[PDB]
Amino acid sequence: SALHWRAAGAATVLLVIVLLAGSYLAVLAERGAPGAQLITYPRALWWSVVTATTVGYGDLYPVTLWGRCVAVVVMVAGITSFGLVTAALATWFVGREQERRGH
Amino acid sequence: SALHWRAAGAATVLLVIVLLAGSYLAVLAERGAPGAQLITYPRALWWSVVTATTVGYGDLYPVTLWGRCVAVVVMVAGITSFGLVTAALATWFVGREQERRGH
Amino acid sequence: DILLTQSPAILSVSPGERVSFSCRASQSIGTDIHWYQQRTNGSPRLLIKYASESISGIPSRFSGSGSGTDFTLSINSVESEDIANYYCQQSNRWPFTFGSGTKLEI
Amino acid sequence: DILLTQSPAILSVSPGERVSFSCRASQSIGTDIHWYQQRTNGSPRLLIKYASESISGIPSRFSGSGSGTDFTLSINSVESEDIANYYCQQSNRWPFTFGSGTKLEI
Amino acid sequence: QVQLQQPGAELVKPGASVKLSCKASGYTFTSDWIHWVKQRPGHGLEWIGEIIPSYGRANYNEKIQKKATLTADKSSSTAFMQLSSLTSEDSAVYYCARERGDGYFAVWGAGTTVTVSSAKTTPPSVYPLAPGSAAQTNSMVTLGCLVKGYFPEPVTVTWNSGSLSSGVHTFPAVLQSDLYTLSSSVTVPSSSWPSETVTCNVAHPASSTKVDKKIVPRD
Repeated sequence: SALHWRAAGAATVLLVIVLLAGSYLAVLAERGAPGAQLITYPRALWWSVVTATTVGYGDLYPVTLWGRCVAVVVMVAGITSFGLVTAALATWFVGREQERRGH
Repeated sequence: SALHWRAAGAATVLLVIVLLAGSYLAVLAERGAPGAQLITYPRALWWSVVTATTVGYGDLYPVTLWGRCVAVVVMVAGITSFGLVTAALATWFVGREQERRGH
Repeated sequence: DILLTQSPAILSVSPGERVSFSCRASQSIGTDIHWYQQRTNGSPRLLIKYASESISGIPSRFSGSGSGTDFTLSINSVESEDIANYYCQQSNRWPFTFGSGTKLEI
Repeated sequence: DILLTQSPAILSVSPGERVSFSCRASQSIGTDIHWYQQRTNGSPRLLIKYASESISGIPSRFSGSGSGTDFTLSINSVESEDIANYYCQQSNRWPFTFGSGTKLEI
Repeated sequence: QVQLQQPGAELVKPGASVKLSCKASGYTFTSDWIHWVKQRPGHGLEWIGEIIPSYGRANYNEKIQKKATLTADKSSSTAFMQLSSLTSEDSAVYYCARERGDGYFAVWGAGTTVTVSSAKTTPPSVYPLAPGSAAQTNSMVTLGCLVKGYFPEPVTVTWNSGSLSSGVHTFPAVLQSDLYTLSSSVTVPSSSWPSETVTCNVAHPASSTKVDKKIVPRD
């Protein structure tokens, strides 16, 4: 395995851990805030993904400091990951156009 | 430090300044618009990040011209930044696949 | 804090007849309502979760229905064992809240 | 502009008894309600911020509760010093607005 | 296997405090929340608070006075609720209940009857009720036993340690001179007595006293 491919793999593993830990902690931050809805694990899990993907429907979102601090980590994980895959694909493609020119 | 890495660093610093200045100015633009909610610093700060990340829950958003003008700068900063990190990662990876082929 | 309203408080029905208990949320809670049975001197017992879903253990005689603000627990053909206090309970917004309750009476 | 409604305007309670003041928002303001005390000839004094959070300085006798449109300032065991005018105040939408106020009376 | 295990009763002097236990068996997870729910007599269910034993964070009903403080022992699988400076307002049954963090209370304890008074505990007195001699029997015969001069609430009355359920009324206690008093009634076929035995078992949790009494004919 080439590095770009390892780091994407690493980032996909690490993204999943962030999505799960994120779900757990979002519920743990958000319970105790009256009106908070991000307060059960299953939909937390859905929230974490709609967050890391930057889709962000807003059906759900945090309203407490630590919710928001957890949310900011999920986003960054999301964006970094979905930009290391791109960087990896860009390096795979560049490699293949180098061979198709003889280099 | 290699350039791609400097410019990402620069863009992370510059993104944070934009997130803070953005929070300050969004509140300063939005107070005086009846029904505006983007009118306290702390949640402004949350708004700025959910904006630069393109997450965009819509729990909050500006409704005045200068709010929107501030919002448009936060977005662009956000997207440019989260695409200079990618460009930097792509150049790190390309470099490492050049060494793993002997070049 | 979401307000659960159970009218009527008492429900007089005849043996083997269909009965329905109403639970109204002060604001849309989706399907995040749960119904409990409490007989005299007993602890509460989950009948229905997320408005409609059966709990295994519970007679097929029990169903729920509803979305948003209007919810309904039904018993097709009531019998004596059904005599108890029914409560609804929301999980949609912190903190969880309970209905004031309704007495089934044959 | 959000409308804050404080009913009742007067609240007659007995020494050492529990009292609750109601503040209803014309539309969900989350927890962005704040309560102030004003004694006779005094300036307002922040009791509670964001519906529930204590201000250091303020007796533990004072609590708030509520979310969305229904808010509640409570005094466990009132005493004479509690005699004053209570106002609620929202920060959720520009411009900030105030409750019409409620008089505590022992 | 009873999942949530709670004391029957705690007597508490007005002004004093009390720690309620809730030992949990069956599947535990990290995810699990233990909840407490207050029920005053002839009133309904009130949510007090919640704790996640794995990370130890708890939350409480803002909307009511904050008597309570919540704790768990990760090792002994127990949740505690600390109700402090009680008055008669605080006299209630306190249920604990397990929620998997998906919103419903799947299972509950039998709850703990907490009575805030200055009175001393008093185990009950148990006495048979076999018919009078000049009473003609039908196909059925009604026996009973009388549980009087006990405090505080509650008592549990069964018949043949639980094997007799069909034909059993237990009347709600009445209170008279800081003492409770109630009857329980059992109705077995006229034949199956007293050839088969009938014994009333009477537990009083707050005195840690159980007693039997056989209902034999009058001598």
